[PDB]
Amino acid sequence: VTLFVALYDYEARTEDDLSFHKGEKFQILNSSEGDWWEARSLTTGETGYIPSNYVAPV
Amino acid sequence: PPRPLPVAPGSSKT
Repeated sequence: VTLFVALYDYEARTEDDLSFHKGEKFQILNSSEGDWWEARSLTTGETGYIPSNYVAPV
Repeated sequence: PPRPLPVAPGSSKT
């Protein structure tokens, strides 16, 4: 079990990062690389890389 | 390079 929510919003300025607002659920699949992990949008379904400091455990 | 990391909204401002 590893569900993290976005504590803040973010506008993906690239085709790699993602876009969402506080309250959006995210599935952190890999969080070992730099400070950016790859989460999967449970709503849209597209995966991307978001700031790890912008998400926290349920 | 060093991940940018959008600094949260200042020190919890507003």
